[PDB]
Amino acid sequence: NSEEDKQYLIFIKVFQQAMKGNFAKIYAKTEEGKDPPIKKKVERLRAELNYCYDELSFKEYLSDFLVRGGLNKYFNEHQEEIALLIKKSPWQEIRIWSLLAIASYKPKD
Amino acid sequence: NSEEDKQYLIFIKVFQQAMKGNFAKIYAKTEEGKDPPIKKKVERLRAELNYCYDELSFKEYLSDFLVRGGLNKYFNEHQEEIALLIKKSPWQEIRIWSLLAIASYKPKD
Amino acid sequence: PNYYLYGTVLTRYGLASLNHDIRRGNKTILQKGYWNNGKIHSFVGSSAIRWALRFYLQKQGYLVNRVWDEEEHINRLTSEDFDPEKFYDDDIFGFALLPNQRMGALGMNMAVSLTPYDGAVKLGAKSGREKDSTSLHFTEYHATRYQYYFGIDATHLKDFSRILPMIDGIMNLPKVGGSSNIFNYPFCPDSLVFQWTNHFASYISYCFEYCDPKSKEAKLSQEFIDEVECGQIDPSKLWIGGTIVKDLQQLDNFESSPLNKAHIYRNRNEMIEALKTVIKRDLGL
Amino acid sequence: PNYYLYGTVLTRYGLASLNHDIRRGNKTILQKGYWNNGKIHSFVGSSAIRWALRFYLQKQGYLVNRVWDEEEHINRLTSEDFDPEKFYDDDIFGFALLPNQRMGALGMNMAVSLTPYDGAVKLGAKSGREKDSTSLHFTEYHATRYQYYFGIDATHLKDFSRILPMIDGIMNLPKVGGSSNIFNYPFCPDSLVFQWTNHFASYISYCFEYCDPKSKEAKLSQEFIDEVECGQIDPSKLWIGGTIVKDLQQLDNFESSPLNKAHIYRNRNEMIEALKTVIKRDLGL
Amino acid sequence: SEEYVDLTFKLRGAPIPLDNGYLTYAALSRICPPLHELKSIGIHPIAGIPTRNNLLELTAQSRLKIRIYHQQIPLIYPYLAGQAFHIGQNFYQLDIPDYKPLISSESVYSRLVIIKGFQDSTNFIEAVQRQMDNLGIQGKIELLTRQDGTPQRRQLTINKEGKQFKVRGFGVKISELNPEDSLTLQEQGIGGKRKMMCGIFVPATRSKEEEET
Amino acid sequence: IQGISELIALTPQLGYKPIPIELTRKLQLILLVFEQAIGKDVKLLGDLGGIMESLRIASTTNQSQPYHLVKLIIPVCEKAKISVFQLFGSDFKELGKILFGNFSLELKL
Repeated sequence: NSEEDKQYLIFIKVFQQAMKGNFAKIYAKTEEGKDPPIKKKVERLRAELNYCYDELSFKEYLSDFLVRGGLNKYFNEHQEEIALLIKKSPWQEIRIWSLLAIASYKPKD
Repeated sequence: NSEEDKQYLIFIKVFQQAMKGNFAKIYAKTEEGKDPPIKKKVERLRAELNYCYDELSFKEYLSDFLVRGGLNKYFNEHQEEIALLIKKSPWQEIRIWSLLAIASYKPKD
Repeated sequence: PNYYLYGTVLTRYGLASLNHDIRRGNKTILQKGYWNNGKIHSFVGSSAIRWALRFYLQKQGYLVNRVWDEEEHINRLTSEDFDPEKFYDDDIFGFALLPNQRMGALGMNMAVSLTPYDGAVKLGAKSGREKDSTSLHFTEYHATRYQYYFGIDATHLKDFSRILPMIDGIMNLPKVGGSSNIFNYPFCPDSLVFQWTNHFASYISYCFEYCDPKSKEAKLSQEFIDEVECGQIDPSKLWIGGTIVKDLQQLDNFESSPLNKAHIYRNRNEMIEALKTVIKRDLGL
Repeated sequence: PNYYLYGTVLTRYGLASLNHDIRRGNKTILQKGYWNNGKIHSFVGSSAIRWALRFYLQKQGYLVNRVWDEEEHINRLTSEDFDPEKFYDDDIFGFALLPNQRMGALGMNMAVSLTPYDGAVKLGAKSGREKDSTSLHFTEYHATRYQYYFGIDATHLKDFSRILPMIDGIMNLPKVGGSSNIFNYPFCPDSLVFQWTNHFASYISYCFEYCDPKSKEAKLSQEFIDEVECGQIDPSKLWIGGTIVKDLQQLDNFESSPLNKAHIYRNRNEMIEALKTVIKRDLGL
Repeated sequence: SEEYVDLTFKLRGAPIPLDNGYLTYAALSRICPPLHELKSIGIHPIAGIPTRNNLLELTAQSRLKIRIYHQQIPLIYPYLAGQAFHIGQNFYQLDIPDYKPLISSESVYSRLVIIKGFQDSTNFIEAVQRQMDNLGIQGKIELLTRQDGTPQRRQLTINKEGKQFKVRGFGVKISELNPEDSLTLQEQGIGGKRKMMCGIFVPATRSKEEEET
Repeated sequence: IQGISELIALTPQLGYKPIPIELTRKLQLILLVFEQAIGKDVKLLGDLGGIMESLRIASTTNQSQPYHLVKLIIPVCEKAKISVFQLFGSDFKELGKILFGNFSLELKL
């Protein structure tokens, strides 16, 4: 119902899977008994997400973060819908959705 | 609908097909049980996309990437639209579309 | 009487990477933003220039509350409680505790890059082989001459004599915070437009202009010259010194122009000495 | 006394393929950017010159943390902890572990080609295992003289005597880059402009300039000559020498000009000896 | 200095006569047409360990070195990069070329110089002095001597058509040049037969190498 | 017909037996000029992709292998706007200069 909301939910899932990929990357990078920075990484992500000055800024960051996430199936299923959602829509609402995803990935683990 | 978004989607498909060709090339290059470098190749592609200083830089890069991709059927059917879209539009927007495309290739295989 | 010294100052041409924003993934992004005519110009933080002036005051003797260690890279306070009466640093720049909180005698504007900023990102490698996460790094640089605007409330100074060391530091400005190891950018002025007057109305803002994009001409804005000619900005209160003096003197009918009645010196030190003499006269030093 | 040694040194004319960039598809493009008059000029990274100086220091004794293997192309740390008190390299160029994070005495700027980079691509065929195949690729080369700017915070050195080897290394700079320096391009300077002063303000950043690519005379910029003549750049603090002195001495009014009283020598080694005597006098060596 | 380049090729193959000037020149012209018309080009002698029968055995340091202006390399690089040629019935192969600079040295040397109509040592010294002045060069002229001290002559056998002509020359050592004039000498040379593998000048250590044996 | 006529008329004027790798490296130089032109202008890829692939294949196969005259060389010099006479007769300097001028490149060999 209200396919725009469906696209919004699948975008939330896409961002969650991308952050999962980046978490796997940082967990692979850390070595020895050092505590893998996850809280630090999450706070850094939130701080960089808040820091943005329209259009090019934070959209370049969104795309770069999604690429850093790597293989993401939810984005694989739906190409045109998410591509149009990212190209369209005011960037602030995309920021809202991404921050909600930040808080909604924790269900996964 | 919304013909400019049609051009954006066919650009996404063209980039995906070109990177499919590049992936096929590098798979052909490697031999024996070593894992072919693809996640590393994706990281290199992202880093080279990020590195650019407007106009000529990243435009020679996109043209060279499309060339090294091989023969692009979508580009073949859509020469004029793709060329006009590339010549116009801010290069940062094209980089954002290319990064999306990057994150978008996976459903191909 | 209240006295104010306003000045637009232009640095020397060179390659600079002074200020960096966020370090996206590998580039140290030069602090850039939109400016006149709607093209991206690089910027140099006024806080960096204030730090440079404070470091100058530290180096040439003087008393400063904040001491730059230069070895621990840490800032130390001589006294936890600030005192503008004694220390030059607290009197000139102010202080916030979160007492007195002062106001700060020196007020400065952010430094804009005369030349528009297009590209020019630097490569970086580290020896060969055994490459780790720190092996590859890019760095942005701009070939331009930065220009910033400052104004000081001399009456606000706790000690009126402290104005002279500030001007001396503005002349011999130390390194401005940036990648000086690979981009050594001298921030010493090469052209000055100073105004020593008793009014709050401060024009003489960013006036130095670039004749040709991607070049190092640095002629003077037509609006500023028109303002000087029209009657405002009294030439007797105008203090011009630097490389722009030659260009001004090669202008046609310069003698008839009111600009010729302004205090112009091709040498910077001569104009600085004359300005300091006038200031000492007007402050009873 | 806070003493500083700034200088712009100029190299000899020749072919340069030194600091190639990302090599877009087939051409090892030469690192180029925008410079005076908005014409493309080729650059050499300052980090390459710093590495060359470090290699020179490691060659002739001068205990250094980073040893260049010259065979396996791997830098090895003599000691894990950086100790600028004992090592020349840590004292001079600084370090960053990410301890002490030394600021580093020497500051450098990238070398800018005297003449604009116009054309001059070269044919380079790389080999191939495909049944002895040779695929042709391109390589940019430039015929010019590179000038660069550097500054030495002599007071910042942990050992004040370490300045003396640095000038020698600048005079006897080894091959820059190494393998990718296709044509062996020397970086030993052929004309020097040294200012040994005691204040932070520093002109003469890029005094050398000729333009006119048809020749390679490497004249001096009119701006530097004017700045010397005006009264700034105290002649007693100015050290000039090289082939440029031969051109300068032929100039008319040279005896009457304030450029004459500046320390000037046709031979570069005479400069080096006299200046080193001055430094050892001023630093109590 | 760097305004002229010495093109070096790692040369391998059969052993070669020690008077192989015209042989290698003709082979190179056979595999490189533009070499036959260039002007400011010259070829360095091919190093190695000689044999008892006046032949040279090529070693790892044996290499074909060509002196050329940097504005004419693209006319020669295509026909020699990786290319192979035949001298008579012998096969010779060249690798990917490398570039070497023209460095100045206090003293210079030439293995073989020939000027037309000069066979005696004294008039040869006079003619080398005349060409020496024509180039605006300053130095002193000496002739490399055999173990006997007799000035050493070297002979070039040009096997043009059925016949073959004899041209005899001397080894010339010139010292006290000053580096600028030294570079001018190495780039110009004396003798003219630089395509004929004679007139290239080299730092003075190779003079000692040739004087020992 | 004009290309074949030039090919016949040019052979007696060469004065030597042609060297195979001379022709191979002239073809490679034309390929590099094509690649630089594509880097400058993306649209030219649509006009030159097939010939680019053919030239790349001809430069990857054994150089001693002959090239199909009418299938490969004549169309290649046609798209390069170069006569067969110019291709087989001029030296590398003249050929490179004329190619750069033809595609308005700034290179100088």
